[PDB]
Amino acid sequence: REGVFVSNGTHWFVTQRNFYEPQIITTDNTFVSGNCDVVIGIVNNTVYDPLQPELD
Amino acid sequence: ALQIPFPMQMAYRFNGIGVTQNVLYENQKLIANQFNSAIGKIQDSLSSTP
Repeated sequence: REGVFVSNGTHWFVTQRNFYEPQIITTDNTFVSGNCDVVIGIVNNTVYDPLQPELD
Repeated sequence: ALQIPFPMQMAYRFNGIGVTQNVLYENQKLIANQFNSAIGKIQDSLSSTP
């Protein structure tokens, strides 16, 4: 949504552009658009959703 | 000076004008073509303009 996908060698995070403050990639701070074969340079990773662990 | 891949830079600018950045990643090829053609017509225009 805002910021950049930044990887530190092994893990991917989202971070605001002007100051390093990495966060876990979750469904809340990212948005979806279409299937994942048209964009160039896309990578693979888990996008955790906080609703699954609660399992209400 | 902080280095950044050029398509991401242009995606930033798209947000700057209120267009969601996914719009750029889905038309990267087309956008690039339009830009190249425009730059090409610039020189001809300067030469043909009296």
